[PDB]
Amino acid sequence: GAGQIQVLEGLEAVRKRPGMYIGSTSERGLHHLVWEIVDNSIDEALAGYANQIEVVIEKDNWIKVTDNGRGIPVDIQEKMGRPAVEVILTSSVVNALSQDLEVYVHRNETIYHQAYKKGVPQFDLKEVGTTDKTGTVIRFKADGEIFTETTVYNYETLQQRIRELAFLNKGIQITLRDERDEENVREDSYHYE
Ligand SMILES: CCCc1c(O)ccc2c(-c3cnc(-c4cnc(C(=O)O)c(O)c4)s3)[nH]nc12
Ligand SMILES: [Cl-]
Ligand SMILES: [Mg+2]
Ligand SMILES: [Mg+2]
Ligand SMILES: [Mg+2]
Ligand SMILES: [Mg+2]
Repeated sequence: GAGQIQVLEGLEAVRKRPGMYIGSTSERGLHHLVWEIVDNSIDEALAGYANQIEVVIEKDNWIKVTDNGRGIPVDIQEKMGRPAVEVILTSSVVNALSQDLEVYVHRNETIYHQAYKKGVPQFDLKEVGTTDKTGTVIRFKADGEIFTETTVYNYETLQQRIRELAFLNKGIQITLRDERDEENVREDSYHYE
């Protein structure tokens, strides 16, 4: 009960003063969404559990982030009575500030899925398939109501920072791919020693 009320209030808080959370609602804050997700994958590699991160700019400026870590856990929490992944994603700034967000978890030889709008789950987490891999996929579309200047990402901005992050975090393979124009797909992949 109380825990879920505090999630809703957290969502209202983020969406009311987004600049207080991501710095700005300009092009800078739009790209900050990517960094918030990529940092969580980087943590999972530094913990010893992932070594590959993929960032795709999809049609209509969805972003897809994929890592080969353990998979965000799906076990039910004592505190929230909800799957752990739902708790982690409902308190995410990126989810609060996205019109839509999807997660796919590969864990327990199972694929789990949940979708959200403005941070609100659209349906309970569900098993959708099977897998012999572990990791996590997050796809989101920035909310144009928040990001009033632009919701268009800059490949070069993303490329520069991805290359910095792979240089800093040696051993992680970080790939950027732009699929916005299906006729000309660009990829850069970074992997330092
Ligand atoms: C593309 C997604 C980016 C991305 C996020 O935004 C957010 C969380 C993410 C994580 C994980 C978080 N917690 C994890 C874990 C897994 N297993 C155990 C265990 O004990 O087995 C455990 O304690 C913890 S994985 N990975 N990636 C994430
Ligand atoms: Cl689990
Ligand atoms: Mg963070
Ligand atoms: Mg962390
Ligand atoms: Mg983080
Ligand atoms: Mg490596």
